[PDB]
Amino acid sequence: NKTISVTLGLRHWKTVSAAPPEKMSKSGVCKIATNVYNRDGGANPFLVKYE
Amino acid sequence: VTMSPESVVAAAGGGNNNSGYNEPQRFALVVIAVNHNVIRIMNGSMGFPIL
Repeated sequence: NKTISVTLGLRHWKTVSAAPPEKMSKSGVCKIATNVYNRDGGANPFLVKYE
Repeated sequence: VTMSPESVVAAAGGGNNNSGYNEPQRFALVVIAVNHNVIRIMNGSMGFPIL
């Protein structure tokens, strides 16, 4: 018969494990680089006992 | 910062009609700074390694 147009078999739709297992509301990391504004040094504590 | 005679004379009122400084004027100072930072992406999470 007449020519039929090709039907592109595009599927993709692999989705993504976007939903965490339960909620996986846990990505724990700690401050490491001694914060910023590293502040002063020993600030001469010394002792005050009356020698 | 050292201000200007125009500012110090416009702070007080006494300006005539449609002079803008008819009422006493008040001023404020604002400072903005632009800084760099580093962001780390790993294990499906983000954070600042430097804080």
